[PDB]
Amino acid sequence: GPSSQNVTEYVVRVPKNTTKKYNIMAFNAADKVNFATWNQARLERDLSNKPEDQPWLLRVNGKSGRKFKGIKKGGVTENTSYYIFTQCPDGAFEAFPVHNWYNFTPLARHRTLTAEEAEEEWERRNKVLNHFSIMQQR
Amino acid sequence: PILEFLEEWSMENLEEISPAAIADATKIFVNGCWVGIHKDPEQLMNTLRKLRRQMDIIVSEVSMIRDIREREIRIYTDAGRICRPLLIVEKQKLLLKKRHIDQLKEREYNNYSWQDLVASGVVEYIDTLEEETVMLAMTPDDLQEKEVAYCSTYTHCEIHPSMILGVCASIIPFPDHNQSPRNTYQSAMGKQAMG
Amino acid sequence: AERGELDLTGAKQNTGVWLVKVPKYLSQQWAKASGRGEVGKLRIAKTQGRTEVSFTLNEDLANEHPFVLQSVGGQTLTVFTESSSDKLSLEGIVVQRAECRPAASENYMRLKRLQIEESSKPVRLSQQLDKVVT
Amino acid sequence: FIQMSVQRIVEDAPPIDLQAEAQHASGEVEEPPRYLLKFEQIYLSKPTHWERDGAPSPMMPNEARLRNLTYSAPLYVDITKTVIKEGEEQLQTQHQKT
Amino acid sequence: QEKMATNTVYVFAKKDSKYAYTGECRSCLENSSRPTSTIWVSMLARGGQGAKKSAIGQRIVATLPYIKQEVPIIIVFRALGFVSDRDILEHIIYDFEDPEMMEMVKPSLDEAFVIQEQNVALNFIGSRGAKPGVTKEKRIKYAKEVLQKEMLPHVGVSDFCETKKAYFLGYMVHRLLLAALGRRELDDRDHYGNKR
Amino acid sequence: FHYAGVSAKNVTLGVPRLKELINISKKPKTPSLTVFLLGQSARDAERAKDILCRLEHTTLRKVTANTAIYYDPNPQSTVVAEDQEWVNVYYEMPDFDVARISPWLLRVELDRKHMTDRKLTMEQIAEKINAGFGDDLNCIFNDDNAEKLVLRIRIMNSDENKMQEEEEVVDKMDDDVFLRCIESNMLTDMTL
Amino acid sequence: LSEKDVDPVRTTSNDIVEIFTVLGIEAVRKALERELYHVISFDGSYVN
Amino acid sequence: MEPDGTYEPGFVGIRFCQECNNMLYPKEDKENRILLYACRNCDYQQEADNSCIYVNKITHEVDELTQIIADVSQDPTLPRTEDHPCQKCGHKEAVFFQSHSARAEDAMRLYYVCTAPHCGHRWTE
Ligand SMILES: [Zn+2]
Ligand SMILES: [Zn+2]
Repeated sequence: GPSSQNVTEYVVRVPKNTTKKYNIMAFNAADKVNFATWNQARLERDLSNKPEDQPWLLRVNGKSGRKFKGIKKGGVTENTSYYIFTQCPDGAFEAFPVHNWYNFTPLARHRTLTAEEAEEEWERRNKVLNHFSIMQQR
Repeated sequence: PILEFLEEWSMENLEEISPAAIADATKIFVNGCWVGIHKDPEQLMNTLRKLRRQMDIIVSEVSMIRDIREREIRIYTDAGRICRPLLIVEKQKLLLKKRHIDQLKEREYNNYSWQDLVASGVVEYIDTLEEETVMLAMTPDDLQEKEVAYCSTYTHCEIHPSMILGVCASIIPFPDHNQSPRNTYQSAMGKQAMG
Repeated sequence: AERGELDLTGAKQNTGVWLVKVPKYLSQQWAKASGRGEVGKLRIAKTQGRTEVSFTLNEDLANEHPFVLQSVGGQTLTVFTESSSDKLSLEGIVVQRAECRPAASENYMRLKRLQIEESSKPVRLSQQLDKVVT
Repeated sequence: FIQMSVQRIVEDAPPIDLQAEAQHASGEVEEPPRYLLKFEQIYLSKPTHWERDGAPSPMMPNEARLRNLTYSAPLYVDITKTVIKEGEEQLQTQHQKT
Repeated sequence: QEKMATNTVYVFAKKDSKYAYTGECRSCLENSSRPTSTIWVSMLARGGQGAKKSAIGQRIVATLPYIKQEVPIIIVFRALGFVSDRDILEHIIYDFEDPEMMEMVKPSLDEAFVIQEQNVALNFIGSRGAKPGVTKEKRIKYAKEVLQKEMLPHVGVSDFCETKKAYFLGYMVHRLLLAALGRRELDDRDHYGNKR
Repeated sequence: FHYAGVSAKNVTLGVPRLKELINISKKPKTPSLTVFLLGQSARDAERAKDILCRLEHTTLRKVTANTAIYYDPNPQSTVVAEDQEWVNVYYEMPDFDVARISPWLLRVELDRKHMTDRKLTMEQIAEKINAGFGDDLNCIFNDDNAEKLVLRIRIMNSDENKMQEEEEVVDKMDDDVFLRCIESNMLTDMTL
Repeated sequence: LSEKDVDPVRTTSNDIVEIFTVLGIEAVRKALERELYHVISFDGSYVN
Repeated sequence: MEPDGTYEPGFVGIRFCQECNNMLYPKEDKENRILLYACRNCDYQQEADNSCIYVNKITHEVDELTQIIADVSQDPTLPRTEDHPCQKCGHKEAVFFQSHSARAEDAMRLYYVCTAPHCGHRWTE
């Protein structure tokens, strides 16, 4: 079929300005993300530092689904640039600049570790003598 | 500028990757700092060498070394490395030719100089870290003899062997027919000879 | 419905987009083209067992960029948008990565060297100061 | 050292600011005076000596050895003082050569 | 003046001390803030608490600047924010298919378990370093300030290269572990390649 | 340095030895004894080999080719199918407390050349380790004529007193982990 | 010394602290003279 | 059975947790003769495959044709050899070298690397 000698060409647009700023949301492949399970999600600025200078906090399906923290790309594209290329119904491409690149990583759920009451002390005594029972006595 | 060139060429930034999916790549270092990784070190190394000899990267101030058994490439642009000039031999022959020698003799009225000679890319400055990797030949004689000799892989060549000597060991005649501690003793007494 | 909620429509539509790394002079030409509504054209040609992607510059904006594709099996990317209307939305998933490379080799370098001149050149020490009295 | 390092060090990161403790015990209405200083271009004469008269002259490195002077040159810098008060005025900046 | 080179890691033997091996890295923008240099990454030897598992010559620790006592390197990684071992090991092992190295790292992960959260890990570093005070939160802030500024300043001094710094620690552990299997030869103290 | 015989990574020579000697050093750099032999042992190489073997401070770690830890509660269904013949061999070895032995297994593999050089037997080792740790450390071993030399180790208890009286005065230490401590100490201590 | 077939007469040591504990002060006087004699003969020069 | 059977029961460190991605440790089920691996910080548990959880001192992972990456052949300071016939390709030009490891151990045995693109193949002699 034509598919073996197919040539395609599209126009490229780069609008000087857009009402919405454009971001990247990146995940590790190791994190095995599944967007089909994302019935709901929240996206709020983090609260550890207690706005435009803080990491992101992502909460999916609330307290039951997975929770992630977002950190701003520490490196800067001074000799390169990142763009998004999108298809439009007219038959052309639109390219949008990356305003930010955020690195998202899993927080843990009810893993629970006080590590304050006497865990530092128990560590002084720690001979890998126990592990399960101390986590339980909470 | 070295960081700029690498970034535009092909080197992936550390945050663009997941290590367990690309750890096999050659590592890149700039002044002891880990900038990124690369999947084709031989071409890139060849290209960097080609740029430094082309004057696009500051020759005297930039050393570039590949350690192939650890699949990493470190580059240094810091001050305080000791380096010396050496001839570049290619295809098992000198890259410097007699035409350049007659050009050097021409300088009694010509503006052609040592800097022009380096820009011809027939000589390079090689620091001790980089000197660990080269296959340095003692003389053009040996480099010719190679048709019977054991090695035919030279990359650099000594511009002359007596140059391994510092100032005072250089005033002294036939130093190799001297038992070696005698050469140290003269270099001291040489400062004490009044003139 | 709340301000803190993220729109997942794009995600649920399985929208795919491409991610491309590009050299500064091209982004600088697009910054000089502003928003006229064109900067050039992108062309994709596929064969029996090979696919070749490229970009070609506008004649006016000049007055071949090959693309190299990068595996996306190592990281998962999507994109979200922060509107001026304070309404966050997930637009789609990144299904392809690529890097835009120059076709010119050595000549280029001069531009780069010129570019180096543009980035690097405020006056440093540079001119003694003759001799002042006041 | 002269062509890069010295210029780099004074350009680098020591901008300074200062502000008196005004509106003490009372005050109000407007201004706790503040001042900002930053250093820029640097200048270095040829080596110079100054006679007791105060007359500056070209020194010669031999003269420096017989009279026991010190073969050195005077250093000058561009300094700016930059008056952005808490309201009434943001510009009243002055160029000096020191 | 001849000195030993900067911002480069060397793995050397020091059999006379309690350290089986050491990774030394003197860190400095000799053309930046010109502060100091420190970090040591050390493999322990000669010891046994009794019936711990015993074997002390895998108990890798790290000397940090300003800190008064040695702390396990995994704790530093957890203070940088990483919480999962696979991710620390990913930062560490690269090749992922060296089971031998994985068990070699394993007792360090076993020691980590008590401080699995970042804040307490920071407070642990705080108590090990700062003066004793009820200012836990402030102590965490001090600990944060040391790891961001004072550890490996040649890697960066801002939030924006805090992640990058963690990759470099993994390289210091990796290089150290490589000498300890003997897959890599040791760096000579007097090789001009290591001087300035 | 003065090259001589096999030795000579021996006796510090000269001024460093004068300082060592004259200071009455508690820790000489190279302490040695020149031992002389008698009877047939003063003229026969193999006899000298035998006395030397008794003298040579060998530890089990020096002797061991390999170690392994296995999860095998019941031998009579061994996870290592080749071990199955020792179970035939060792069913009468205290047959009651196979109901008592821990399901954690230690296996050691020994080199036949190295074991030969020390002229040591497997029964002496089993008896040495059994005597050192006590009856708790239940050891069995293989036929000397096997092409593979193996030592099979489990850990036993005191039976009557262990019925979870209060909470078992061990603080629930993991038994594998305790088996590593046995392996740590068993190698580093045992002066066979 | 206590082991079987090891000659309990001629068996000796280059160590001195141990010679004292086992054999007693006169044996140290002899062994210490011998060890000093031994370093001097090696270096080839003779001392009276 | 035979003593020819290789010794690789599966050393295995990682197959860590599937939920929180931390390390798994063995632990007993006295009821079903099954090993389990559990994360210490969560309730997740799963049975193990092999009963092996630790080995030490193969004493001879001679490491003769492993880790030695093929790109070593580009090194100009290593001795090229006219000694012919890579054992895979019909071309000479093997680069060779001793040990290259601090367990040097005491080896004097040569390792040969073919250097033409058709192999990358390595072999001891
Ligand atoms: Zn878990
Ligand atoms: Zn071949």
